[PDB]
Amino acid sequence: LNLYDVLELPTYDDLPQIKRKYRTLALKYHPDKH
Amino acid sequence: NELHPTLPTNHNKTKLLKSLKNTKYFQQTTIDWVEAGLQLCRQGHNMLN
Amino acid sequence: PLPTKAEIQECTARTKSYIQRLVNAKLANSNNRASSRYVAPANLLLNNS
Amino acid sequence: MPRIKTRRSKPAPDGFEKIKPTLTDFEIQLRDAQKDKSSKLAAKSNEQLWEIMQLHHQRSRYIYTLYYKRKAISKDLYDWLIKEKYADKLLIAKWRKTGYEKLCCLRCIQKNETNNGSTCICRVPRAQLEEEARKKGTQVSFHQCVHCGCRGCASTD
Amino acid sequence: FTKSELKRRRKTRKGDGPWGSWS
Amino acid sequence: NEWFITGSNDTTMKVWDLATGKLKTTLAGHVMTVRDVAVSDRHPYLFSVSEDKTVKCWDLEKNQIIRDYYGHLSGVRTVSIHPTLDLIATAGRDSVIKLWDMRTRIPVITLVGHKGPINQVQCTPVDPQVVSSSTDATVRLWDVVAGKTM
Amino acid sequence: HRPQLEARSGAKAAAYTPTGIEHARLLPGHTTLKYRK
Amino acid sequence: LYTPKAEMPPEHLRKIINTHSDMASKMYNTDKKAFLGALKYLPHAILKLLENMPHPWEQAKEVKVLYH
Amino acid sequence: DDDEPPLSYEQHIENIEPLDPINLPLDSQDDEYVKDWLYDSRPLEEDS
Amino acid sequence: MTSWRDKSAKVQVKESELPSSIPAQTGLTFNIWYNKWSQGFAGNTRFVSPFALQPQLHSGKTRGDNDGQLFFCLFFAKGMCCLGPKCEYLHHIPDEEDIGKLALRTEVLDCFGREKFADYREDMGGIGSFRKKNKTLYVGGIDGALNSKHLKPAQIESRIRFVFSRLGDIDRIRYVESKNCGFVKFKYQANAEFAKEAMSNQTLLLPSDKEWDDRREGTGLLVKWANEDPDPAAQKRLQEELKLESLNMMVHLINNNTNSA
RNA sequence: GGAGGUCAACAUCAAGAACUGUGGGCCUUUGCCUAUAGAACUUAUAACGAACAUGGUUCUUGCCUUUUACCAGAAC
Ligand SMILES: [Mg+2]
Ligand SMILES: [Zn+2]
Ligand SMILES: [Zn+2]
Ligand SMILES: [Zn+2]
Ligand SMILES: [Zn+2]
Repeated sequence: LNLYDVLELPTYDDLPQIKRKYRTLALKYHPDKH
Repeated sequence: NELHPTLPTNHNKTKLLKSLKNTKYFQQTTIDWVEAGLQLCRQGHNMLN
Repeated sequence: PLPTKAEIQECTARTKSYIQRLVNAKLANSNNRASSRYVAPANLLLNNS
Repeated sequence: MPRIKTRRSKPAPDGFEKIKPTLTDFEIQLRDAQKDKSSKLAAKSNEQLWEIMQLHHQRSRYIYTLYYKRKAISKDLYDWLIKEKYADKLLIAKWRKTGYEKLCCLRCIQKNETNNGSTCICRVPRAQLEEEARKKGTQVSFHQCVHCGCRGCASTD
Repeated sequence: FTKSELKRRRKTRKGDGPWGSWS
Repeated sequence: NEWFITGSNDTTMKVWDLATGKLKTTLAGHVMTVRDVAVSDRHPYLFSVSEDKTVKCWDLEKNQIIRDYYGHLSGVRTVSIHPTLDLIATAGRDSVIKLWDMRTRIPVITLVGHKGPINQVQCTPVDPQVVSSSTDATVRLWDVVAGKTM
Repeated sequence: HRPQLEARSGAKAAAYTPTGIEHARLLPGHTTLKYRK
Repeated sequence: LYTPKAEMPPEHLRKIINTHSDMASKMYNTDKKAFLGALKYLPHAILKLLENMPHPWEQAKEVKVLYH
Repeated sequence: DDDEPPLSYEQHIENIEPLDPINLPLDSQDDEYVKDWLYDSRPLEEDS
Repeated sequence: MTSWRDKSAKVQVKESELPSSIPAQTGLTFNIWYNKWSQGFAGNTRFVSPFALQPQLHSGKTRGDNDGQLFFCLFFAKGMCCLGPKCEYLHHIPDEEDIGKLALRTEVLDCFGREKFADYREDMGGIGSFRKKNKTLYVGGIDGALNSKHLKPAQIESRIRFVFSRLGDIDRIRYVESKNCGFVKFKYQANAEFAKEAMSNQTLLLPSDKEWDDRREGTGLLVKWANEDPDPAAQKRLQEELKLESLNMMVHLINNNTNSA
């Protein structure tokens, strides 16, 4: 399973984009909520 | 008839009558055979008329 | 982007189920006791009173 | 085995003759029931049928009283009757059961045929229908089981 | 209801059992 | 990638080898010209379709017609095989797109829409599952479950 | 009063009520698919 | 549930058909529809009847019919 | 004949007695085992 | 009460007496499915009823009463009912109470328990519409009186009044001299239906007058549903009635609407 | 509780000469190897039926004005 597959996300992202990806996922799959 | 077999149909287990008798509308009895022949002739004749 | 993966495993699911509902809805309609082998109160009326 | 006197049929047992007249009065009436007395109205038709069912009931009740009440006949005469279709084996067997002593028919206890639930109102004691009637004060609308013509099979009434 | 009440009560029906008409 | 299937205007279909270009076999069976041919991924099936109003399946194993789908009013110019559903999509001068159930040969869904003949049809796994193009100079993106233009 | 000038839209036939006659060629046949590997 | 079928007097059947012989009333409007339907099942009834022929040594067979 | 309606079983036929069938004389001595039940409708119904 | 309520209904006609089916020889051969005749067309088939009712004489209690059925026996309305007190439906002329019971279901279907159709009928035939409450019967084919010509229209008028008058509460009646038609109007839709089915195909004058014993050869009188009234007067009268009644139900609307809040 | 029933429902009946459960080891559930228990019915001149009908499509024919109805072989 890819890291992209694990997050169920699509495949040169910036360090900023990396942060934003986590933030987006956090909103969706927040462990404290789900 | 020996050369070309058929090898019937499992799930055929459902038959016309077993399905038919189930309903309100069919009732069972005995009767003399000749009488069933005559009834069936009258049945048929009414049907085609 | 092409449409991921676990997105198509959804559309395929719901569409597949829907088409099955149509087909099975048809095969139980038509005149064959044969064709049916290839196949709730549900009403809260008004205020449900 | 058949009603007919076909050569295979074994001759009557001993006690038969005494009861032959009583049975013949039933037979001669069934002749008159199926003669096709014509009627326009539905009610009258299924009334005609009710005649037949009730006659059948009465005959089998006669024999049942002979063997299982008075014991006025032998076992062999009885079995010979059943094999000759003067009686209804299954129906009698219901009569021997606890709750069914007065029963109409075997249709009236059919659970499957009737739409919801089962067992014609033909089987429900008047004692009760008078009570649910009493709640409405509409009296009671029931008269005849459509299959039979029964009014209260239930063995209390 | 009571057994005596029923036994007495039924003979009211016109014709024995069970085709006998209540009323 | 071992071969072609090529329609023709002579009614045949000739299966050519891609490597050397030699001719493997010929599949006859249509009485008029064959407008479209489509081969399946998941299945060993070949769906051909023609101007004779008929969509014929072909079993690649035995090379014989298996099924006929029925119900177009007139010549059927396009077949496309839905990727994941075991469906066919056919279309032609009917001016409607017929979604065929591959197994039972039942024209399950019909897509009313274009005001003229339908030239070319495609299938996609997610939404719009059918794209269509017609001589009314439009291209519609269909939603099949609801059965109307997305 | 001759030729086609148009074709019949299947749309029309889509709105009619079904008859339910049973044809000979829709009787069940080749009732099982085949999947490739 | 499932109580088996209820066997009935033959006189009953004889009365049913014996009645429907003449039908002109309006009360028959379903039964008429009912006849044409059964036209589809007849040849089956012809089979089941004709395979039960009584054979020479028997005088009269007696069978179980299922009637509408 | 075509004009004669089929005669009703509940009247003409049912009263009139069956008039013996084929059978065979058999033999008393040789067939002693099978003489009895051979021509029954269903040959053996009640036997354990 | 003293008349109808106590005295149980009496069989009008013995079942053996009822007319046979298979009406007579309108054509060459009989047809089994539809009940009519085959080839050729005989002179048009219509005939006076051998039967009629007698409101106080026949009508009486029946089983529906105890069973609380809503709907009236039409074979009673034709006085042809052979089931007598055994009948499933009510035998008596509709009153205001019973219409009170029907009031919910009188919208879709007539008093006899038959669904109404939408459009009436080409000739204004048997049963009405559920669009329009129509209380007005057209009486026509007045030659149901056969060929006797009468001293005045007060003969026709008077006789009709005494006919329908029994069948229910009449709001008005007008015979027309020029074109032979009566127009009769009732309080209630129900009585209109009942009277229509009651008096269709009937005869006239006295239990015995003149040609009376030949009455059965007559054609019998059409009772059909009546069109609107073209004259301005009654048109005003309708418009007003509709107005005041609309006004009357606005009271209900504001009472239960006021309860809605 | 025993015998039955021209009673019903639900399972199963054409295949690596072929079934299922369980114990243990390896890979990482599947799958392979090893150990153990039980296998009704149907099969070798092969099959549930010691019997034997029809229909559809596709080819080849045969009658032969054309369609139904057909002639007699094959494959599915
Ligand atoms: Mg031609
Ligand atoms: Zn009963
Ligand atoms: Zn009952
Ligand atoms: Zn009863
Ligand atoms: Zn009545």
